[PDB]
Amino acid sequence: NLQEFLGGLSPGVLDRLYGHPATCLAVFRELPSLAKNWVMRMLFLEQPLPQAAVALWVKKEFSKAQEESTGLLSGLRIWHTQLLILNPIFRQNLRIALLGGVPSLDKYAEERWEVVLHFMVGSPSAAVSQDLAQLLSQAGLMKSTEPGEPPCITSAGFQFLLLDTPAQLWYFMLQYLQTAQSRGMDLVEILSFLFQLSFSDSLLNFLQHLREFGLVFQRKRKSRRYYPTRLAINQPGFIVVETNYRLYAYTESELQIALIALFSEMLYRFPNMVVAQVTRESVQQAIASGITAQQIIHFLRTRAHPVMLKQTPVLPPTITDQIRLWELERDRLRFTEGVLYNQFLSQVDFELLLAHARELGVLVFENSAKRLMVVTPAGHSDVKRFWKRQKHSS
Amino acid sequence: LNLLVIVVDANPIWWGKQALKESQFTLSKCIDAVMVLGNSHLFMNRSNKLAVIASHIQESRFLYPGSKDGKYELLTSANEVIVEEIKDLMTKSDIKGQHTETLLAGSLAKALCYIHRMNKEVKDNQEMKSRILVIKAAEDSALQYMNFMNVIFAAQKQNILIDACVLDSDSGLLQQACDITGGLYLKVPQMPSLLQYLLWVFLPDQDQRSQLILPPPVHVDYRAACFCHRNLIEIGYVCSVCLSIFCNFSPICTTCETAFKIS
Amino acid sequence: GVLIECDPAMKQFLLYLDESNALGKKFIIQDIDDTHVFVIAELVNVLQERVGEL
Amino acid sequence: GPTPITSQDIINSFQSIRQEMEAYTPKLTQVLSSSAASSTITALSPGGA
Ligand SMILES: [Zn+2]
Ligand SMILES: [Zn+2]
Repeated sequence: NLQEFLGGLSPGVLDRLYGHPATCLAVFRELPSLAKNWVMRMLFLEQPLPQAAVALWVKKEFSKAQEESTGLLSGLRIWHTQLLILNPIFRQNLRIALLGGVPSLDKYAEERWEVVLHFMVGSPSAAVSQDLAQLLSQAGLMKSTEPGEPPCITSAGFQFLLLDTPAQLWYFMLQYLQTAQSRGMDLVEILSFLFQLSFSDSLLNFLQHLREFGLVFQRKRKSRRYYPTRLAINQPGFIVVETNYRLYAYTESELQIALIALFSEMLYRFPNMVVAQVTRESVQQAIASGITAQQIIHFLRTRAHPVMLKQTPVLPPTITDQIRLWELERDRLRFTEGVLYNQFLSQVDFELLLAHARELGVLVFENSAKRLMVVTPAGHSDVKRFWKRQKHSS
Repeated sequence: LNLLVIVVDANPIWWGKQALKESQFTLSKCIDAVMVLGNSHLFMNRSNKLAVIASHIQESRFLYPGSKDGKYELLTSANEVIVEEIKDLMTKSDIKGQHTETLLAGSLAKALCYIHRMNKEVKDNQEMKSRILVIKAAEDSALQYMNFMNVIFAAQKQNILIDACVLDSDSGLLQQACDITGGLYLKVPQMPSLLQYLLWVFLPDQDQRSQLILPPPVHVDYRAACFCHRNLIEIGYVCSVCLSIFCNFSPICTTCETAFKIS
Repeated sequence: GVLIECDPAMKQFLLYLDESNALGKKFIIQDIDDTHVFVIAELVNVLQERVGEL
Repeated sequence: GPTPITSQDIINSFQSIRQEMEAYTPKLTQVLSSSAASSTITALSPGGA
């Protein structure tokens, strides 16, 4: 979430990111319930106040809200104890932010995201863009390994595909920012634009990428002015599920049919409907590709036709249980690197060695009944030395 | 969402008395504080909305239905509209010596029906928790008791909180009014520091008011008096028509003219 | 070694391949308990073919 | 109801208040001061007024 993204930041980047135009307001809206009230209170105070007052300024009931809000805003570093006055820069910017100093667009965003997903899946016809392809490849959801051949889809790719559009886009933009820092694009400048949307060379490239994603559209041969789409700020279902593992989806866009075929066997395709079967073969194929039953169940539930909404639960218990059992049927091997010792002599002496590999992060599996500790070869030169020291101590 | 309505009692007689006294506090600063409170209320959230009403001896008028200084456009529009309308209203006003007491019941009635209109127009998906932040500034009128009580009971039925912020005077009628609907009652004795009181006591909405420490409510003296000499009475002799609190047993209450039968 | 987390009833499935395969000296090098086994690195992809019959 | 309870003064007050608000938007500094805010917070403290 955006709260996680902002919490994972340093004070030096935080105060700079608190730009005058929008950031002080976008981060304010994040404040879930009560911290808004305290920010408004001590927006006009130039004198810090004791912490005991803030502690006792919430009744005994519902105090956990007080502690959680205080911790969240301490992490955000909106104020400092100074002994709880707010940061002067944030106070000034917030005062400046508080009395101081379309139908075609949504369709465009939908179509652009749909073609992006078409390219993501193995669609022969899709929009071509080398920058988009390499960005998706380095986002961790795609791997090519051969420039001549079109890139394939990794295991995480299917999971990302089956996610809903809001979370899908949000995670995609999170990965975009994380890779922006890697490629060298300043994070603060690009981040501030997202906040400003909900109200330079790097800016132009970032806006080009956003337009490729379909969140914005200049509409004037790439002019300075832009008109953000609905997705920039941040529908009825069509699938009918039977009790015999049969799906009737009122789908005209090929994207939905492809998504359903990812985990179902298609039987018929009518102009305004398509018939598929959820069989062991298709479900286990999806599970092997990497999906888990939770994504499939959530996808079918969110794309649930209004006819089946009346029944509770919306998705039949037999279908849900069958999908879950099919996914459980498979349990899979793992991969790690390690080295094992033996002849550990005294018992109380083996317990002290277990804490050496656990603190360094090179321990995989321990055994106090046989004395059997696995150590990765990456930290083999540090565990052996410790063992030698212990032997010397005797 | 929350619909806040600031009922400012801008009584020219009293505020101009302050101006003649040359006191530190002035109606300009009071209007600025109210403006800041409204700006902060809308600052809280986009869905939140506000309105302002000014009271005068004659009538009450609404003060509220780019980035030259790098300002938020909506709050800039609010500042401009309120400033212009308040200056116009204060500058233009007829003189009537007979009527000088400040009018508040009519302003509150306007606020109530405005809140009802907004509640009707707003989509049923989102629930609106309206509030009326009354800011009295002068002594109330005796003749307004009945209508003010009507509007208070209407607010109670319609679930709106009357948060009174009387200053320089303690209106028993207004404290009784807010007590009925459960709205807070704060009597700021430091007029220059009034805005700090708003950003703490009044600004938090009913959602968070319970889970917050605020000044304890003031004891309310629910007095009763007979219609003859206007004095506290603990035992009242009302009839079945007038429903009037009287002095002592009488053959017939004057306000009724009924043919009471002795027994 | 290579840590492999599995099922207690499925641990003996890889042990039968140890006494049958004549490629190396010994397949399983260290059997930790019932849900943890070790292995020379090379047969995870080959084991995926046996899922059709398992 | 039961609730209980010169001429030139109105003229003077009316004219003075009419001339009061020829200047507007002093919010930058005039509305509040830190000393008064701190006094208000101390008053709102349990031992305060
Ligand atoms: Zn009497
Ligand atoms: Zn009567």
